[PDB]
Amino acid sequence: NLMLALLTNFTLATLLVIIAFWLPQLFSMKFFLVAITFLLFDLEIALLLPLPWASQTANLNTMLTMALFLIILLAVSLAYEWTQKGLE
Amino acid sequence: ELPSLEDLKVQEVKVSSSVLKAAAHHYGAQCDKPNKEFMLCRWEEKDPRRCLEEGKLVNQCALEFFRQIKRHCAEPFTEYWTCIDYSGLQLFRRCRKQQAQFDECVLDKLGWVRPDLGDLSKVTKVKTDRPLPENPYHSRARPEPNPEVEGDLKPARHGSRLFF
Amino acid sequence: GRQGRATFQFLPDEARSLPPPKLTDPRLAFVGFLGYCSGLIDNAIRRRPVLLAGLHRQLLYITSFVFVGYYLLKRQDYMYAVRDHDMFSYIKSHXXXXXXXXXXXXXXXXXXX
Amino acid sequence: SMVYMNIMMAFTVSLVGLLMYRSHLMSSLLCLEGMMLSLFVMAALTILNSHFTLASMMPIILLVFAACEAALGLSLLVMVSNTYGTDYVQNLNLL
Amino acid sequence: MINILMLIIPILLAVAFLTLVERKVLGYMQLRKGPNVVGPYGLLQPIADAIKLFIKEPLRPATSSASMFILAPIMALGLALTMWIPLPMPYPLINMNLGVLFMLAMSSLAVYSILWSGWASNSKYALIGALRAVAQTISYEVTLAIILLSVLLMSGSFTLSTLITTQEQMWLILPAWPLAMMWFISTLAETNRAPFDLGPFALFFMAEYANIIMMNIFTAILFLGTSHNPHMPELYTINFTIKSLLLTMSFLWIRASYPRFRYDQLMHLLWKNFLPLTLALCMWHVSLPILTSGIP
Amino acid sequence: QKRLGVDLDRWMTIQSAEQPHGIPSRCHAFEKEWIECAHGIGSIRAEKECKIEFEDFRECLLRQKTMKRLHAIRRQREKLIKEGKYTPP
Amino acid sequence: MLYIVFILSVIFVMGFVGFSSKPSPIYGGLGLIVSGGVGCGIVLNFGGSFLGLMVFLIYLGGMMVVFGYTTAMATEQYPEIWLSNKAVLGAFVTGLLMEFFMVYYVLKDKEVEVVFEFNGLGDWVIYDTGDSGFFSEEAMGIAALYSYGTWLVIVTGWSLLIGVVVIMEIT
Amino acid sequence: NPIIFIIILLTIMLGTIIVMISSHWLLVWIGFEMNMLAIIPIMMKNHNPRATEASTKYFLTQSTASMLLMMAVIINLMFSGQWTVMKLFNPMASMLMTMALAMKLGMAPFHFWVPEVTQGIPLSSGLILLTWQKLAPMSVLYQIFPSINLNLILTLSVLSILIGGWGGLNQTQLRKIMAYSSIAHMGWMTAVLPYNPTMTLLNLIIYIIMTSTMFTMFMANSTTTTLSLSHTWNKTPIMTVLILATLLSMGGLPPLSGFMPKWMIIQEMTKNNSIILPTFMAITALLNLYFYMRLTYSTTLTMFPSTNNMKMKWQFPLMKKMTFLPTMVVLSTMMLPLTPMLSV
Amino acid sequence: AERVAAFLKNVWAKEPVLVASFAIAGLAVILPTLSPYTKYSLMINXXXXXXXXXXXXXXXXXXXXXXXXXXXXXXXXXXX
Amino acid sequence: VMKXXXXXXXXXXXXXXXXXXXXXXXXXXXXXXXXXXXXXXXXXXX
Repeated sequence: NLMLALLTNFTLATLLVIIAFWLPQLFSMKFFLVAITFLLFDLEIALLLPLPWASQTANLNTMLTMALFLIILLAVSLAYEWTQKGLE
Repeated sequence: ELPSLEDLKVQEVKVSSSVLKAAAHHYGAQCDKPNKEFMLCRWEEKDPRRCLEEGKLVNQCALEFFRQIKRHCAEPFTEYWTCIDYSGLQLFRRCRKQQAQFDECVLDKLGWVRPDLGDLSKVTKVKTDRPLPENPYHSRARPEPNPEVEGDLKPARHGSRLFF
Repeated sequence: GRQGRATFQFLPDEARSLPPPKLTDPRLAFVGFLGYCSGLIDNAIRRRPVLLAGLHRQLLYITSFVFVGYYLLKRQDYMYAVRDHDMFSYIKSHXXXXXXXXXXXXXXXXXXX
Repeated sequence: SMVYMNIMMAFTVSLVGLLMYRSHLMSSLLCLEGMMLSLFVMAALTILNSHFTLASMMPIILLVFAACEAALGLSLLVMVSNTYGTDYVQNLNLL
Repeated sequence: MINILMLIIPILLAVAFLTLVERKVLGYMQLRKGPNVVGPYGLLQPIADAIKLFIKEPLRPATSSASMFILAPIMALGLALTMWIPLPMPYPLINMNLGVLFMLAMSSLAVYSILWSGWASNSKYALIGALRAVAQTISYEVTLAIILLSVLLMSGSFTLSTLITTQEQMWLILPAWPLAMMWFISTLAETNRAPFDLGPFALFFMAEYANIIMMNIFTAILFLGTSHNPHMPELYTINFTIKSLLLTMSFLWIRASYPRFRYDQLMHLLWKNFLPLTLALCMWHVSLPILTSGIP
Repeated sequence: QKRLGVDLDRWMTIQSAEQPHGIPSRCHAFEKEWIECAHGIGSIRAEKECKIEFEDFRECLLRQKTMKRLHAIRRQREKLIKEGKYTPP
Repeated sequence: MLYIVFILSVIFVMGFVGFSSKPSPIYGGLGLIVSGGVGCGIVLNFGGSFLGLMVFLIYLGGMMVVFGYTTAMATEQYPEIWLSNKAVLGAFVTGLLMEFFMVYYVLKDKEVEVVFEFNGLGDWVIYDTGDSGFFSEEAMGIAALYSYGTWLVIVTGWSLLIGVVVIMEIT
Repeated sequence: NPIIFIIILLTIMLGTIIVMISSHWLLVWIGFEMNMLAIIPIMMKNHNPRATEASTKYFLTQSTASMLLMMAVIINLMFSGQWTVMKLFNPMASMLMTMALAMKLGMAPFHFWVPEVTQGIPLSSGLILLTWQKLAPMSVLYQIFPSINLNLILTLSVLSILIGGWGGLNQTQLRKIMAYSSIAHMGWMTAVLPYNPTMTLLNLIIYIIMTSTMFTMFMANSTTTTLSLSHTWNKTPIMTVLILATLLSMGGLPPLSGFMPKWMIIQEMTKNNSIILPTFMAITALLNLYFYMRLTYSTTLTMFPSTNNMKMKWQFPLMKKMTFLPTMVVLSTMMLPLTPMLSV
Repeated sequence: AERVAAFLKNVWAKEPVLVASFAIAGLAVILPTLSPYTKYSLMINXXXXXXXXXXXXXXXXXXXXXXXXXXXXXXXXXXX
Repeated sequence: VMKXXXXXXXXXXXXXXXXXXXXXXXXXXXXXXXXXXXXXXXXXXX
């Protein structure tokens, strides 16, 4: 079971918190553009996810023209980013 | 619905282990005709209700193949079978040395036949059994569509609107 | 009414190009007047002297409305013919739907004053 | 039938959660993420049960366009916090 | 099921004994000596730090915002230990349908651990300082996703068990030669102190040191392996422990030798220097199994 | 469609179409009836000629008719509690 | 114990109860961690490991992470306790009574609803599939493909070009 | 802005092409959201507090519109399971389809955003991109003309002309009058859809051209009735004659070609034994005319807006379709009454 | 040369990582079309049967035989 | 079913010619431990 593996890790992690607490007795809009670029690149990576997974069966002449095309526009987006990006 | 009877399933089945059958793909070469008859029955008629007598021949021929291995060369076959289960999920790697011990024993018999290419869609011309067109699912022919208007259109009224 | 045995891409069907096109029609002349009218008020919005006597880019304004209007009328002559053709073919095929009544001298009430 | 009685109910609950307000404009965009999340599960169950194989790519595309709105609308929220002090529904000028 | 308990308690000991090796290797790199007064060779200090920090050392609350401050260690320690599950140590604990997808996701979910701790303090100077540290972790996970997707594109599916079979005679260091340099820098993402630095203090870095071992073993599978040998699991494990710890010394090497990059210039390392290089390699790794037949 | 796609292919929309490798649809056989029934405009505006083939196709995706049937068996199985009940397996 | 999907579906709605209620964007942010992570398990139970882990990589590994930034940019520092807030607890208590009261009627299998569809057993017909396929099957063994759907790759690329350019022009 | 403004503008043009040339349900879903990402930068433009408020009010209404539309797409998998845009096959999904498209258009219940969005638009170039945007939800409605219930379309069309006819009476803002004529005309759009789907496409042709002629003549900067007042004497007097041809045409007047929709919408409806609805259409249309009645007095009269400052230099705007389109907008009722066949 | 010799050595001096971004990605596009080796990869990709084989009923047909080893069908033997 | 109205014949489908998987959703209602093990390809995975 996967749930048996997960819960045992989390319950012992919370158990250490019980030991940690009970046992002792006595602004800037420029950083937002980073999060914007990250989220927009994630989806291009998400579209480029099935590369070592779909190439096994599908035609190569049809895929290669489209597979590189996603990485091209992933670099073209960065080419627009180069012209005045920021001081950070 | 009307299913098959209680005494329709063939006796003596699934005696071999899951990987014991996977150990020998010589079953694809010898005893292949009854397997192909059941295969051709399924693509023609999708229901399991009609193609079960062909499957009885499959189960009968399968036992005939394995009993030959039970009689002759039982020692190198079981050694290859203990090798195939000892490995994780590779199923063919780290067992090629004991694969050399196999086939060599079988070469004395006529049972030894290994393809180094595959199947690549084999045709069964000898098959008759039942005719293919017999309406597999269709009940109604579907009502005839709107008749196609043949002939060139001519202007008669020239606009049926309020004016001109 | 709606489209049945007709497809898009290239506005006239070309397969049903049998009917004769509009040649020197009064409908073409009125759009030609509108092409001239569009070449009159362009000198009114953009300040140019005399709508009748000004710059001669009006020849483009006359030709464009005639060119587009000709194919638009060609679409009109096509679609009205097809709508009529499908109407006539529906009566010829079914026959039972369209009923004919002939010869009647029925009595009707007469109004006074 | 069984599962669809909960995930459709979760969609209608989030539909109320969008249009109901307590002055916070951040919570509405957070519920737009939940709306796409509820649409993701409802689409997943329809495609995975009835083995489509081809339609499995469609919620992945839906996931991309989920994040397209929930970033470009989120960027406009920052512009409200640039012009005004703190983001509020009550703080408006349009008539 | 005793195996899960055999992958928490001896794993936490490896995190505990890391503090000695971090003090001893860096020590000998600085001509000073490691711990010696504590035990025979200072081996009794990891347990001594555990008694000191947990039992008598209290917590003076800055604000204690009800749900948070106690929730952030659960996202720290819990998610760091779940990463150990799908690891292809001879026969893994419940082998995943897709290995690396679980590896990349739980590492990207580990970003919350530093996020919720930023919310834990009321002071504005803490959270602005926290978001700056999130910005480093958020950016290098793009490169972490790209390099992984180009390594797997050479050979194997998402399963971690197939990554052993491809390295039967040849390591993946040599075909992915610029990526071997690239992945080593991108692993320094989860506040590794070598590129840049920002409940109680004790258990918070117990998860952070665990992630360092996690990336050290992850490098030792994706780039190392030598063989598998299903007959003897012992010969693989002895060889793996040497390969993994040699990379563990290298993380104690970069931290010892090299200063901070300046936060801005660390963000200039990505997008301007790293991302044009990795995407060009990603373009190159698409063409390779098509140019020459090799799509497993 | 408001504007048709002539001399170009961008469909792959309907179920039981061209498979990714050879993988079948769960309701492949039922649409082999449905598409063949309603390929003309006869049962498109009226939708009465293909009512028999639509009810079985609606049964394939929802399985509501089997759901009511299996519930009736399960309720009668619960009715056999402290009565004449027998379990073969 | 016997149910797998139905127990997780209740926790899924329970997360959305905190969205109908407005317990400040920080506690509402915790909803996407709870309902999102459980939302993976609902997808994972029917099959398709790839599609279930997509929420882990994007919603739980990007979307709410970026939403964590904007909570610090606007309406920050302290979240107000939902117990002290008026009508917020009222929306929470009415939200749970639309779900928990319904579950009692789902007991004994069949239940009456606003829609025509009934609840059913949801134990034997919970999977709704027999054997189907064999190798590289389960519908999502070959899930996403660049082949056949070549048009959809271009248009997704267009919108992701728009996103980078447009947000730069806004800020 | 250089090429990037044209590229963004071209993706709205491309976005509606995906909506027009389509067969898949998720394909049109993309087409709507391709516009959502692309209208917002033109909504902003001049870095305004009004532009930020309008775009946020525009997004939060139209993002919820798309997600309501996606629900109708998913119910189309719950029942039938066919992903071809032809019918909804549901009495439930048809409700969540029409109401979601009503949100994107200016239909009755979801109209509140329309006047306040139009006010926040910086320039006349951005004002076109709402009247042209309404082509996208109308194109889908033409595809799914059957299986959609009369009780929740015709009620939304009747109420929209009622609220549109009373929604511009207490308004003086030139943008606000155009925003409520939008709500008024959308009632005339969806009323045809059951009684033959044809003429709805022609109603677009008349509307889109007639609205584009307004804002291209509003290139001489005017936001209120009092700002468009100082135009008769201080500015050119021939410009007031050509706007008069567009003001009166928007209302139901037979010498002008803005009566050409009101020609066929009543005609097609009266064919199908309905007389009580077209009576209610034409009477409420006079309230739509009444806005332009008081707006014609800004151009026909003196009204005393002299202003001491006088312009000597001649005005040079864009005026791209400001000459070709008003000639067709003024007179086409005598030119092409047979154009019903040519368009649809 | 006006820019071939001029605007190449300047790129090596000023940010030489940008040289790698265009050259390696450039070779990723041009080389797949030039090389006469891509034909072999397509052959085995179609030859690998993921789905079960189907038998066709033959009535006077050529290039088809029994499942046993015989000179019939495709059966790729490209470099063993 | 002996006292009710159901005949347990003809099946739910009105076609009665195609006959699909049928016992994919059924697979016998009796003995829940066998039913849980049968539908556990994704869960546990052993």
